[PDB]
Amino acid sequence: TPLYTDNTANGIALLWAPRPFNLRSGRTRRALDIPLVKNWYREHCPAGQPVKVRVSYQKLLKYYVLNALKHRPPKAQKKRYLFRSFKATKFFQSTKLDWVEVGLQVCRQGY
Amino acid sequence: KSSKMLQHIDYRMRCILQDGRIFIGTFKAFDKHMNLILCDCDEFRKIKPKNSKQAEREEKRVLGLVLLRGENLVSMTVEGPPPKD
Amino acid sequence: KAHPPELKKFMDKKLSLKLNGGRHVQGILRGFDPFMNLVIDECVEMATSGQQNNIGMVVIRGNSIIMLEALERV
Amino acid sequence: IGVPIKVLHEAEGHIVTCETNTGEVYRGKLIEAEDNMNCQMSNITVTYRDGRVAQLEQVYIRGSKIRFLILPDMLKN
Amino acid sequence: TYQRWQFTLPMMSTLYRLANQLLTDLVDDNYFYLFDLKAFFTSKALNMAIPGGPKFEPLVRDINLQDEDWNEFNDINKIIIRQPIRTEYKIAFPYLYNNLPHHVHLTWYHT
Amino acid sequence: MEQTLPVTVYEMDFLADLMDNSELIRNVTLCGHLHHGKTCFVDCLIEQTHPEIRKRYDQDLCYTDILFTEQERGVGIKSTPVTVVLPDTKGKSYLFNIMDTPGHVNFSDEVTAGLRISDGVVLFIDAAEGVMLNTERLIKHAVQERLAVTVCINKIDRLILELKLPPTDAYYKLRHIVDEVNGLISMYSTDENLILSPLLGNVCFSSSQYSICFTLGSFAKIYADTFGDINYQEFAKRLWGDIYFNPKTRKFTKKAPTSSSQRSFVEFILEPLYKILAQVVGDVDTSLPRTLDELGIHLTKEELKLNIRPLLRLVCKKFFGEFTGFVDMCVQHIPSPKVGAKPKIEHTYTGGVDSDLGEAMSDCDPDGPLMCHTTKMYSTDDGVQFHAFGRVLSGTIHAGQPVKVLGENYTLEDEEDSQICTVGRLWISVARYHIEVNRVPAGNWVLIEGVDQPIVKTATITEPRGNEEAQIFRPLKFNTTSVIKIAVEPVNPSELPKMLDGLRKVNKSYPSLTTKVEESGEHVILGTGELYLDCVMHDLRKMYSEIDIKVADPVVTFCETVVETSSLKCFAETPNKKNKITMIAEPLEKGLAEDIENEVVQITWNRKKLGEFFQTKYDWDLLAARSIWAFGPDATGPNILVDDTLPSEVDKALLGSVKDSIVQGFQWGTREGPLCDELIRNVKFKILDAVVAQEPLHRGGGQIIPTARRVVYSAFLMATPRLMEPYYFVEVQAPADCVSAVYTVLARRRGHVTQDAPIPGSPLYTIKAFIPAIDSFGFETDLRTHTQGQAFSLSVFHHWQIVPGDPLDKSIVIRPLEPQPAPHLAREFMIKTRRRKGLSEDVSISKFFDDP
RNA sequence: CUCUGGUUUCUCUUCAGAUCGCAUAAAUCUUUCGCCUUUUACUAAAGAUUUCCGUGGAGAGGAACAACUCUGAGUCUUAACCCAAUUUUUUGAGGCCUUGCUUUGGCAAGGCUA
Ligand SMILES: Nc1nc2c(ncn2[C@@H]2O[C@H](COP(=O)(O)OP(=O)(O)OP(=O)(O)O)[C@@H](O)[C@H]2O)c(=O)[nH]1
Ligand SMILES: [Mg+2]
Repeated sequence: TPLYTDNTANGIALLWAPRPFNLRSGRTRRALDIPLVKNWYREHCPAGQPVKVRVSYQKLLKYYVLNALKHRPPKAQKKRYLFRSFKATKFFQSTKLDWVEVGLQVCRQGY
Repeated sequence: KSSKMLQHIDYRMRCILQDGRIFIGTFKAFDKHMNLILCDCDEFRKIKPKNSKQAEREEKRVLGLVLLRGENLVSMTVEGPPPKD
Repeated sequence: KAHPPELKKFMDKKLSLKLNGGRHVQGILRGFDPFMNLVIDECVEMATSGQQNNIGMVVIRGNSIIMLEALERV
Repeated sequence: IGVPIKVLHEAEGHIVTCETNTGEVYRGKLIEAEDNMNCQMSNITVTYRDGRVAQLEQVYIRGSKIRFLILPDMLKN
Repeated sequence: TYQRWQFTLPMMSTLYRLANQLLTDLVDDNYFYLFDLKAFFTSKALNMAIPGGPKFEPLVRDINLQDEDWNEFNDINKIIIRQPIRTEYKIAFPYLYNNLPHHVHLTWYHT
Repeated sequence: MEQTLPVTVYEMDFLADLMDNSELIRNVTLCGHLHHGKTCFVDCLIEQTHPEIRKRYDQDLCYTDILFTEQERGVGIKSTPVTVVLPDTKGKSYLFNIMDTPGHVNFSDEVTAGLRISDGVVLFIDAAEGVMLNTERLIKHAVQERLAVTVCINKIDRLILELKLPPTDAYYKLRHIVDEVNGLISMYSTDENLILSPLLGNVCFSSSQYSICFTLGSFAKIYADTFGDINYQEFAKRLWGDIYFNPKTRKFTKKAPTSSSQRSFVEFILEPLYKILAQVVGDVDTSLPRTLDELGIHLTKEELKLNIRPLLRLVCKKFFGEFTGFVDMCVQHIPSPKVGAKPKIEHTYTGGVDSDLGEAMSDCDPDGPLMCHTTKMYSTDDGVQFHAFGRVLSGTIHAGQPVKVLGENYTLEDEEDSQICTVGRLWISVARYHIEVNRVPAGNWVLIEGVDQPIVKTATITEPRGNEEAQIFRPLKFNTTSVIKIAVEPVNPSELPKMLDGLRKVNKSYPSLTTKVEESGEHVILGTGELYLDCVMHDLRKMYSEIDIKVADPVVTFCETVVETSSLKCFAETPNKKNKITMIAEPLEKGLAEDIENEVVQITWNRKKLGEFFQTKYDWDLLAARSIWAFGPDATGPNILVDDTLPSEVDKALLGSVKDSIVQGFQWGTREGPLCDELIRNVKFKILDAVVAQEPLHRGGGQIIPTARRVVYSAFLMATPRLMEPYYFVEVQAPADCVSAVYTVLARRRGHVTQDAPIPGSPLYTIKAFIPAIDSFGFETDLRTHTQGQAFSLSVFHHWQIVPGDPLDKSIVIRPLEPQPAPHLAREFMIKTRRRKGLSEDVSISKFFDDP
């Protein structure tokens, strides 16, 4: 067996890549549930930055801490689904539309 | 099957040596050579009793935990069932 | 396997050797092989009469070795 | 390697009794037990076929010329 | 349903390389010494602000150090001053520098 | 017994049966540097012996570091004993009493306590960091404590997954670590019989995270199992150390063939390990199944779906199996302890080996006198009752059997520090569960209930109505000195008794803690460092006493000395107006204090050898060399008392009549000190004259001792006095870049960088420096925060140095809340510590004279 | 050599204090604040409850194709060629006589042999 192959350094780097890049399997999340800059403002502020951005960093951290501290575990629901109930009703039907078309539809309906 | 020894394992067993001694103990282990492991083992010389009205037991010796080398083993029969312990 | 007997401890020591046939000799261990064949130097036959006779350096085949006993401290 | 052999090696450092093919009975501390049943022992009491006893500091008996060994009951568990 | 996934190591390496720009390339949490949620919890509970950290309202009603009346204990004629005991020291060792450490969180030591 | 215990490979009955046979008992202490793998190694041994307890996949189970503070902080805080039955590579089981010790440098008292009752030391060395501060200190301590030592190089997977070094350079790194260890051992030990080398079996290679542990013997045994014809012992003898393999001849040589063949170690041990790790980590989905098939390792589909790290741990566990190399190491190279008993009694027991009890104990048989020795005190989770943990050197402890407990101050003449007690229950302490037993024979470790009351730190437990010539084992000698000092008071004065109980309990729990009450009614605690004192305060405030406690700001304890001979020879007389003493004071020579402290000289010596040393080494006249009386506050103190009294002026018999009283006065004076009531260091007090009264009721007792102290004080004050500051030795492990930042932070605090070097084989640097203890407060957090956590430091007490200023200067003016410049730090430190102690405002060189 | 267990998807019922969620909203009440001039709207910390945006587990029902890889189980259990002078399927330890002991039978010692 050869000592090292084409994809050995890559695996070794993945061993220390940050989450989720250290995994090789798992579940699927929501685009809302995936924040991209949370790790950006969790870090120290870059040196030589203006006071307004510094305070932005500080307040972002403040609200992150507040959410983390006030978190409480969810409660035991019974798993009732609003849109499943609507579909079960007879006043609604399903179709596949372009998102922009649905957006114009919703704008008109709201008006 | 290989079972012919493994069947009698844990049982009380009457083993006959090449000099003609009788070793009775709990058969707990064996091997390729038939080296045997005998727990709570006693040795008899004069007889194997079948209810000898005079007495059943003469020259009995308590040995205890015995390892017998297979070289010197001749044969084995079932003497009694396994003690539960 | 093809193991050595663990006898380095007994090398160049005076020993008492019990052999088959009720035979007994005494001498200094000079070497051995995996069969437990021995080289014994300054060997002496301990005749059943009680008399002892010097036979010099000898080979004892491990086959016929019953028991050995050190006459020294190892 | 045999199951009984492993149990023998387990008795190294314990007081054991050994009978030879010639019926001499050696009791003392088992120092070393080899795979082939070669046995190094110390501070022995030997009981010959005539009944007489003797005392030896150091012995080594060839495996082939052993009839059997008695080990402690400390091992049975 | 698009609920679970299991990728292969070359895929994972390529995705990591592409995402590189969004990741800080940190292989340890030594960076966040006194800058993680636990240190922030301690600072909040003690109503102190890490220089770069957030700043909350006092969890308890702060002890005014103009309130204690100069006992034998807190006499200032006995105190040898070498370096001003900064807030970082009190967060680092909450039980050696604080009186009344309540709802304080111990912080992971070096890794 | 019959208590409930977790499922185990072995059986408690067999454990008890082994306990009787002292030739199969191995008392070992696991020690090393911080975070070097000791706790995870113990965890993995526990997993091997307890198939039910299992380490979590992404979280590491410890099974030591049980305390809440330990779990939260991540650093072990207390030593933990574990008694197990581990098999040998040959298949023979032994009983292992393994005391896992903390790695942090502040908690070295736990390590010393474990050493006192251990017979062997296993030193864990990280494969990437190498030899560090605590490793050096612990090697020194173990060789000085006369223990056999073996080494385990842990975290060898860092060389493959972090530095990704080539096999040959990884081998070079390991060889360099071994050479460093051997150098240190030779430096600290005269005897060369203790040479560490894997060929001999004194060194093992381990990776505790991925469950790997082996010696040359064990990895040759694996080859023997795969191919049956090898003698793994000879194979192991040939593997390591510049022995190249010739495959054409199938023979090994000291000469390299082809000029490109790697050593047999690299060819056979290292390279396949590299291959296994690389294949698991990089090609898990392409050829890993084939490689495991080649290795004979078959793993279930549920298993092979794991992430990389759990998969690595599982595969390596399956390949290697048990930690038999460790057992081989310890069984071969650590006494029985039937063999190791005699050095233990020679070193520890105060009555000496030659004593009849010395022989009775060096025999180490269960059927003899009882001579238990308790070094640790473990508190029940409720924190109410303590249990004494100690070793049984002779006899047998029986539950319910009355015993006699002797404290550290007991002597065969002063028979009042003893007390009869009754032992309730006995335990065989596994880390997270205690086996209750009925008895414990000699040569084992035991937890004893009901004997905690008459002891504080260390005790010896004997039997009443016997052993009338029984003496106490020497109290623990600690690797360092507790210097940092804090003051403690309750918030509500109504709850003082609770705080007092807490103080007593923490004093019992922490071996090196010193709690005392000053003259001003201030309760003071002495500790080694800030983390140490933080843990102490947490335990006091939460575990033992449940009240609110205020803590004063940290401060260090200073010492007092002189820099030149007394201006005039001072004197005093007894309240009786007889018994006149006359003394002088001078400074000692360089290094003499170090000799006395390190026991290079002992007063117990015969005056012949004592004068021989004094005359040959430090250029003294034998007249003075044979005129020594005392060695400072203790038998080993840094101040000397000579009596220059010529025979023509004082009757030597009369002087010897009050020798003991004058010695007591001298020792008390040195212990207290006039400047600030703190130890006096590095001073030679010379009795120039002693007029001794005639009658014993006119001399001795309450006449000479006060006069002796007053003369000592006057002579010291006449000699130019100075304060001495404790100094900490700091070692920082930083990146190649942050060295300048370390320089800056240290320079901000009166620091002085002694050295800065690279760590061979690693991209990091070690910066060694000296800091003042009083400025050291907050230094480590300053460094870590300023450098963004990339630099880490550990500090330890090194030596005493003179504070820059002149203390007894009344010209200077001090403001209450300003950091003073250097030229009067002495005056500030003296006045403020005087205030703390509650003494007068200032001390005058005439205060203790008889004239004013 | 054979028998279970499949996968995807739709819906219903019920438990979940597990980072049920590697993210994060709103409302009400209480206490303590900003104040305060009344309602909305609020200010900022704590405690409690609720609703919404989302889950996992188990059971039930439906409908689409794969049906022995895997999980196990029923099955743990082998033959072509060559071999034994320390531990059993080749082992030359073979005999006799005398003496002593023993109620005899029987046991111990020496010698003779080829
Ligand atoms: N890479 C690698 N890391 C390890 C290995 N073993 C332990 N560690 C890590 O080293 C760190 C030190 O943890 P422990 O070994 O449990 O701590 P310790 O050895 O008891 O040292 P103390 O905390 O001072 O008692 C842990 O966070 C582990 O994750 C190893 O074999 N390889
Ligand atoms: Mg630890």
